[PDB]
Amino acid sequence: VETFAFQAEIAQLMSLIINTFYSNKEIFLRELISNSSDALDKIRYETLTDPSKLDSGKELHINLIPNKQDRTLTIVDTGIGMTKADLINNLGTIAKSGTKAFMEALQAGADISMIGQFGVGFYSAYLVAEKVTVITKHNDDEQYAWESSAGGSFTVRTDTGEPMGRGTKVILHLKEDQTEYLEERRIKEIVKKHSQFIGYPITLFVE
Ligand SMILES: Nc1nc(N)nc(-c2cc3ccccc3cc2Br)n1
Repeated sequence: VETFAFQAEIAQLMSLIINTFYSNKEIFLRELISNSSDALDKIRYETLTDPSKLDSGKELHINLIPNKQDRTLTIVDTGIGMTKADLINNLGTIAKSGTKAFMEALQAGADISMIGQFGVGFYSAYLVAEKVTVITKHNDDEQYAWESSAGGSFTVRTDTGEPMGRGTKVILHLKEDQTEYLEERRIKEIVKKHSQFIGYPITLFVE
């Protein structure tokens, strides 16, 4: 289990989002779903010039899995996934930029709901989660587990759990006053509102 320090800016944006009273929190789901859509595009694009890239899964889709027992909402995709390098880098590199850019955009006006415009929407998850765990498997690399609680650092390890062939799995450990996002009707209501244009199937796994 490796531990890394978030690039300063990133850590800030995180604790900002994590400790800021916002009202349009529901937009976090749109941000995560967006990423998965993009992750799906990539994996697909690579297939157009190489079918083998799909020997790890020919199905391109997104899955929403609420779990009242663990108080966790999980967004799962079968996209490109991330290599340990990309996992560590992507959530410790690009952000130093986007993250700062977006924070500057906040003081300059813009509201939290625009975060996605700065290629760092992912972090909006901390609006409704106290801890976020990321599981990913890239065609080349192995299955890793990224995790952080906006403490300034994050940890990466090899995921022992359930194998997934290919794709990314974002596990949101919801905050106490945010369990409303484990309600089928609510999730469904949100997806219809901000993600009615995703080109990939989105399945909701009720309990
Ligand atoms: N679903 C998904 N697929 C891929 N490839 N990457 C992401 C992803 C991108 C990010 C880009 C910038 C900052 C954080 C990110 C966190 C994740 Br978890 N999410």
